[PDB]
Amino acid sequence: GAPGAPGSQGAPGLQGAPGAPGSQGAPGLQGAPGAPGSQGAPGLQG
Amino acid sequence: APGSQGAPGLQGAPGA
Repeated sequence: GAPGAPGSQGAPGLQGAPGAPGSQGAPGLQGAPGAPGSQGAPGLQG
Repeated sequence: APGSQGAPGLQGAPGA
C-alpha cells in the first residue's frame, strides 16, 4: 500500500494583507485666504 | 466673505 500522498501540497491562499488604510489623500484646503498686496486706503487728506 | 479680516477696507481712515 506504499501508494499515498504525503506531499501533495501547493500554495493555496496567499493572503494579501489585513489592512492598509490610506496611501495619501487630500493635500489640504489652504485656509486663511490672501490677495497678495496691500489694500490700503488713501493717506491723509490730500 | 469670511476670511478677509483685519483691514479689508480703510476702517480707521476717516476718508481718503
